Amino acid sequence: MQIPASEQETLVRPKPLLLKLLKSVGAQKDTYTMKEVLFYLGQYIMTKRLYDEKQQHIVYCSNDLLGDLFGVPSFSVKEHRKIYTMIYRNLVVV
Ligand SMILES: CC(C)(C)NC(=O)[C@@H](c1c(C(=O)O)[nH]c2cc(Cl)ccc12)N(C=O)Cc1ccc(OCc2ccc(Cl)cc2)cc1
Repeated sequence: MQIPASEQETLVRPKPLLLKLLKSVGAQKDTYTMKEVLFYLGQYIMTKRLYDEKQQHIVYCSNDLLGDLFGVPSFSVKEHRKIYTMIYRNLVVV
């Protein structure tokens, strides 16, 4: 896998906007493992149908809160380094 699995176990504290986003799809806590944050971001992208229907590795967010948080108009789910950095922009480590 692109990023070692041990990275998903890191305990993190989402900043206010990201925390609001996570809770809007049913997250229940103030702190998460990175694996949990990824899961809930996945539910958000699904629920708002932001992925390209035919090219499902592309997520569009130029006009969505997700784009505000990530700082991009769209991204590929295949490029994990960028996902890591985009998420960490919105976190502090516990
Ligand atoms: C677009 C769709 C169909 C709604 N979901 C997925 O594609 C996807 C997924 C999930 C998921 O929990 O399945 N969560 C995602 C979050 C983002 Cl930001 C983008 C994709 C996912 N699940 C993929 O296999 C895709 C995925 C892609 C990258 C990924 O992790 C990168 C990463 C690894 C480790 C760290 Cl520490 C940080 C980031 C996790 C899941």
